[PDB]
Amino acid sequence: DNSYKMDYPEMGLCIIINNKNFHKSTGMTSRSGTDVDAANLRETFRNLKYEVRNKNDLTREEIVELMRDVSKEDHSKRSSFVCVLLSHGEEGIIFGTNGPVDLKKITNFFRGDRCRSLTGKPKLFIIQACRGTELDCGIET
Amino acid sequence: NSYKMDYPEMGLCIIINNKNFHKSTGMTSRSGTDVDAANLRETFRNLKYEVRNKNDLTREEIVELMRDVSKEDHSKRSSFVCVLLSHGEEGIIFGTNGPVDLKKITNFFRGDRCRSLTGKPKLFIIQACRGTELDCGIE
Amino acid sequence: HKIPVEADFLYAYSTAPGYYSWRNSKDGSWFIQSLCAMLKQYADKLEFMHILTRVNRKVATEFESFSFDATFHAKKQIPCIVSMLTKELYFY
Amino acid sequence: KIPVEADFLYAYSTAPGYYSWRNSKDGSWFIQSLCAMLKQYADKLEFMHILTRVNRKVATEFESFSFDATFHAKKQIPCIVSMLTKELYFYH
Amino acid sequence: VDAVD
Amino acid sequence: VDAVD
Repeated sequence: DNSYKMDYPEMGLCIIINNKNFHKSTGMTSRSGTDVDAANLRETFRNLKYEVRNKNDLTREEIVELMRDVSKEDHSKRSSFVCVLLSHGEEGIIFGTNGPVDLKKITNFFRGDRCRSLTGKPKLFIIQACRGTELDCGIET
Repeated sequence: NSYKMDYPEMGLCIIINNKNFHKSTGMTSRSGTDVDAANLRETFRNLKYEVRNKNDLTREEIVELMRDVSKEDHSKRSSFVCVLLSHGEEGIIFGTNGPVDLKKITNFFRGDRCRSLTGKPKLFIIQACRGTELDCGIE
Repeated sequence: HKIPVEADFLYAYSTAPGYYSWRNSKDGSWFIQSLCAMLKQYADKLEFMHILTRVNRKVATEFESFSFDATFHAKKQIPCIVSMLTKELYFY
Repeated sequence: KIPVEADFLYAYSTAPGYYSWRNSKDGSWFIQSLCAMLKQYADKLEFMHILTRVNRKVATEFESFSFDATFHAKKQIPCIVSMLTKELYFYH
Repeated sequence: VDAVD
Repeated sequence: VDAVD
């Protein structure tokens, strides 16, 4: 079998976490432009027949609870799972509105042994976030 | 759209095969790796790469080699391949006498530091641990 | 008949490890702009990895930062596809 | 200009944080699979799809055998990291 | 106009 | 014999 089975009754969920406004105590800037991203993604995955759920400005606690809950849903009749994270970040880390959370903590809920109704199904994480503070100066060619 | 792979040469395939480590490392001999290096040499030979096998290099010899390769003229080559077979940690490969940041190896070939490979595929194949977790699998 | 518990994940990162990722205040992030455009054009035709490779090329070639701060001006970005997938993925 | 990190591909034998497995007689699981898939498919498939077959072969056809229960019956998934901007074919 | 994440 | 790297 060389291609994932994509003809289940449902394509699956597309969870979009759009963090624009951060607690001033974090020092993080407002992410102007992310609402445009979030609406673009909703329309894009809608036309791919995903059940899209947009969540806005979640704390690190709400991110973990959302992911936990979604991973415990019954995905048996779904082909795949998509999660889009739009926020600030560092290497290995995505920011809730009030502080950091390890990406590995989020993706671990969907591990093959921990979300059995997604075992063998593609689990797609799309991450718009910084991964550090290096800048690519590019090369002219 | 696809890379131009009809340059006169497919390019180099560097194979660094580290089997025996200095006792200061506390790291066991990597039985089976000679089979790997010989398999890779034949595989890439059939793909028309110029293969160079090197064996049991220190961390300094790895850095040196990569620097020298990176300063060669790759103008007539379609691509570059480097295969690293050794012990490792996350972000790290081991020379015979100690660890080396993988970023220090790959940086020699950045588009601004190896101009004759700008725009061409640079493939690094890494057989080495990346930590000490074990995957218990799921039925 | 077991599979790795880490199998069948794909992480489509907007940028390389260690780097900033860029966002336009009016049009959105370079990466998401490009991803949505290529899914729209190619999801009925191309495998997902080839779609994401086209996203890489679009981000790498069509975007360059504009900033009043010279430190942040004229910068570039390459996304980073991380696949632990075991099969090809077609959205149709 | 293009990014200086563009046009790299890192084919890792195992996922971030994990051990990678080797057989003392047959070689490492990943290299065995990589050479076999390149032999079978280099004249047929794009490189990312070849590596996806390598992922499936490592994930499904290998499981560790160890006298130490701690290291017995373990699995592995390779990790493809692509900053490539184009498809890569080893054939004409 | 352009900002970092 | 299976071993880790």
